[PDB]
Amino acid sequence: DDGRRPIRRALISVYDKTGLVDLAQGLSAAGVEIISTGSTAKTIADTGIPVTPVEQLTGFPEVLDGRVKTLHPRVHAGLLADLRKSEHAAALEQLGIEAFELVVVNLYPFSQTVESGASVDDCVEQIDIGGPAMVRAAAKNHPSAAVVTDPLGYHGVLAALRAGGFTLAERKRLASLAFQHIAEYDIAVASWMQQTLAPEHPVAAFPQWFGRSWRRVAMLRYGENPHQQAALYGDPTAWPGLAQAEQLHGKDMSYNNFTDADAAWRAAFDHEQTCVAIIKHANPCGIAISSVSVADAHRKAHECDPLSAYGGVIAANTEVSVEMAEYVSTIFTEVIVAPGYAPGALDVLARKKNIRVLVAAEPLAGGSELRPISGGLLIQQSDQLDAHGDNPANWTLATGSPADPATLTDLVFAWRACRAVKSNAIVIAADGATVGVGMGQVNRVDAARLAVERGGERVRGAVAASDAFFPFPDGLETLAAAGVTAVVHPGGSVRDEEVTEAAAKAGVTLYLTGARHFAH
Amino acid sequence: GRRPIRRALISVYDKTGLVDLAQGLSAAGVEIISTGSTAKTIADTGIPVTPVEQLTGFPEVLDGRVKTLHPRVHAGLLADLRKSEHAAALEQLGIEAFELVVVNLYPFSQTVESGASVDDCVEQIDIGGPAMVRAAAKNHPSAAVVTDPLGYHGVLAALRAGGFTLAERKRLASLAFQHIAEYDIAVASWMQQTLAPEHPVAAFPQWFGRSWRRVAMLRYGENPHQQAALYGDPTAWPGLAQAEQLHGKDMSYNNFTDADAAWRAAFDHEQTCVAIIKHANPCGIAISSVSVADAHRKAHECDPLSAYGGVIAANTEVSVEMAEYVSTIFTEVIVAPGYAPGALDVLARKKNIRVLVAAEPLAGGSELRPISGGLLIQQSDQLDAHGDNPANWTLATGSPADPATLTDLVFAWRACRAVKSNAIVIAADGATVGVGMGQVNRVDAARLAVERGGERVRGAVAASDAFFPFPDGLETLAAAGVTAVVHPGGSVRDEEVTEAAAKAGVTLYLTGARHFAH
Ligand SMILES: O=CNc1c(C(=O)O)ncn1[C@@H]1O[C@H](COP(=O)(O)O)[C@@H](O)[C@H]1O
Ligand SMILES: [K+]
Ligand SMILES: [K+]
Repeated sequence: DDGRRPIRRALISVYDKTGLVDLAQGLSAAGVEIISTGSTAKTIADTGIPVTPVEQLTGFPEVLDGRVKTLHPRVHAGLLADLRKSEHAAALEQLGIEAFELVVVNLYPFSQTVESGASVDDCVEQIDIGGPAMVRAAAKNHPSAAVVTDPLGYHGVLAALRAGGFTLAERKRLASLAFQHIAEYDIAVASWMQQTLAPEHPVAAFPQWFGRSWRRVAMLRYGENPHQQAALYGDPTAWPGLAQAEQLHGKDMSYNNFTDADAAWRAAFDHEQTCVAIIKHANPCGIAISSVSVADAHRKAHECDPLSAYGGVIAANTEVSVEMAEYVSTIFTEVIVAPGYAPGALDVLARKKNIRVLVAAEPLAGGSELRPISGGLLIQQSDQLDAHGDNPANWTLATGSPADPATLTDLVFAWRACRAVKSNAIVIAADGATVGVGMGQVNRVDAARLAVERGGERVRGAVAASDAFFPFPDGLETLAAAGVTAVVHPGGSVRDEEVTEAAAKAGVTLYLTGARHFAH
Repeated sequence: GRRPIRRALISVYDKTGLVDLAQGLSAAGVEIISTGSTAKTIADTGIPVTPVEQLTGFPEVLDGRVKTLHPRVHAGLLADLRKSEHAAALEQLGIEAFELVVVNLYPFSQTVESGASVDDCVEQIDIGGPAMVRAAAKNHPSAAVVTDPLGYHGVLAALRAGGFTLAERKRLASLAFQHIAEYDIAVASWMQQTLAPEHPVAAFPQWFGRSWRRVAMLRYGENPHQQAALYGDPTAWPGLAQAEQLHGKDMSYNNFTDADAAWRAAFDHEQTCVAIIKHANPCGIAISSVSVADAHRKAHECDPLSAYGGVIAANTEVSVEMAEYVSTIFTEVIVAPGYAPGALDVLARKKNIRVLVAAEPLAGGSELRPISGGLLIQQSDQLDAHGDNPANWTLATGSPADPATLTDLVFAWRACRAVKSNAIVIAADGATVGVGMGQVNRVDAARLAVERGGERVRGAVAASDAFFPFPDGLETLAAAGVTAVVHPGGSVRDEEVTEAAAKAGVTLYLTGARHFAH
């Protein structure tokens, strides 16, 4: 047996009356008795459909401006009696109470009331008490009761009605969806109460309690490596990002595709000029800006390390042109992400069957960054390159002639690009493009040597940025000996003088920012 | 906005401090309305109790499922006494208000953790309890709701002061909704996983929810211009977020990520292991069949310059001998499952070193990786793939590895997980000697490992966390004198890489398992 229980009596109390009339018409036609609260009963009764008011059942009126209407045992006994138990079924009979097979409830629009910029009191008034009590009761008692919390499931109710009720398995599923809905509502209420109702004094950057939930977008083929299973989740209350990106072409997105596309997208939007960033398994192949075109930024970004760009992930901070798309079609690329594509650009990209072509919403300023650790979570403000020392007008010229406008643009480019590179990081750049990148080293002099080696013949006359201060002169000397003309670093070492003297001996322009951009 | 307490509604799972709370309330002339074991615990002391059935006048049915879901309870909780109409509605109905509500639930995460059956878990779902807490929290301008015995001292103080202030009632309301949120996340999670899983069952559920409690505000995040905080998951198995600090200054944000990385790297080996990290990067990792002090010396010797200001993790108790050597090296953090008698005193000679005690990690587990607008969740790389067992390795070329070479290969293979990709680990005698880390190009990682390894590379073994895309990466190792190399294989150019190892007389193993990490 499927555990089907024919629907005879339904309890309906909905804030949102979308699809209610069609649902009620279907239920009344099947001979289902509808029990409803005030305005739900009005909406149904105005159609000519008979309604049993909740007060008729309880003998107690709706009081305190709709605060205590259904918090009565003559409602909850019909919801909570476990009809698998002879004792519970007899108790309903002793009380003259009948069971509810269907419970249709949707909550006060608390999160919408909050988003509309409503007052503290109107938000508090939109906290539903009876609604969640009815949903939780019916969900707990799923072996007997079917609970529907979304008008999206109303046609499924009418189908179950035609089939002689919901199955036990269908009632288990409804109960799980219902408690998901309740946890989401509670998360919104508890978060708002902490932030607005009772904030700390003095106000702290991060609250004492933090809660979030996500909905699965897709199961992935695997995680970072084939032996690990993985899934993608979307935060429905968040501003759209990579998790909500629209896929226009290509095969399924892998786990590594999402982390690379996320890293590439953030690196491209770290620059105000037209920017293309190329990432391969979390590491930058090349990054470039352009005052000509997006195609020019892509060519220059690709030219940094063309070998590593094959199989890479491309992000553009502006619309991808047909010209860029033509060149991208000749290079093995796993993913391309952009805020848009020019007419005809997608067709050129769609020539290669596998490339994942994504459209993502431009990121927002600020925002928190979640970093799990064993047993907990670290939360910090996203490094948005907006520190006092990130503004070049606040930089200190420690030695050398001031940077000309083209040198300063390259220095600022290399400085901002250094954030995306894992520490210890050295970015050598020229004409708005990275030419040599020293990445992820425990030792800064190893990062400097890597940037010089990978930069090759393009290092002489270029500029360099260091994401943290040079602890010793050797890292800077490595750059100066290779022909780097201008270097920007945070400074802040007791040995800064020794590093500045080494730049002075080489005739290198040296800027001290007073801001650092460690990234792991 | 102080409101004198006259009537209290009490129903609690955790009976800690209940008798003292009730004695204080009865002495002030507060009427106590209670039910169940809470009512008996209070009544057995001689304190008078108004049972909920006397208030409601409704018979006990359905094993108590609806006893508090009554307007004689909820009208008293929900009447907005700021409204003259609600105060008069209460008088025309004959129902008195509640100024205090003391309710705490059986943590459902503990109901599921206690190993209760599906039927018992379903039976444990509290309806009335959360309804009472929610009602009083919503009606905080009139009602004070206490959901933790830790706030009972504050209740008695408020009682002496003529009630709680409006501001404290707002704070209690916020704390009450957090305790409801946490309860409902645990029921909803247990329902995705156990009550109503997908058919066929998926490795990760359709909905995922979690909450955390702030442990501390940090001085800053990764860099000074970023504000940050540390959170602990109270329903999780203890980790770095719950580590006990025995000595030193405040833990920084970077101290926690480094200590977390070090702890995981040390527990990636079954033998006594010490891992040293700096900037999420490994300075040195070593195993030992002698002592923890021997593993630390060998780990330190990999890159002693970078170990200065580093973070140390040991997968076993730190001895006095290890502590003596650690006291001569500038160290930011030391994390261990314990410290031998006298070891802490030796470490405490240096005022700043943060000395931590952490619980040993558990097998399996999910790894959370946020992305813009969402979250990636995957199984933690626990080095338990088919290809991680050396009996499942394929000898592509060369003579089989002797027992000492195979131990070094397995050590280098497992150590490669902790190194950010593209990673090359050169090792000898259970210790890393040269590490090529975080490169976009594998040949750059091979060159780095060889350069940093120096004179210790000739005769050593090497592991590659992903396949060699070209022979050059392997040739870099072979030309430096590496005798045996282990990598996943899986490239169309594997034969060319194997031919390059053959030409060099290098033993080459193909695992069929990869360990990318970022
Ligand atoms: O907090 C109060 N919420 C309660 C209560 C109670 O406190 O007893 N009963 C029903 N609700 C909710 O009232 C809304 C439906 O009511 P109407 O029929 O009046 O539209 C729906 O949103 C129901 O959820
Ligand atoms: K960086
Ligand atoms: K790795």
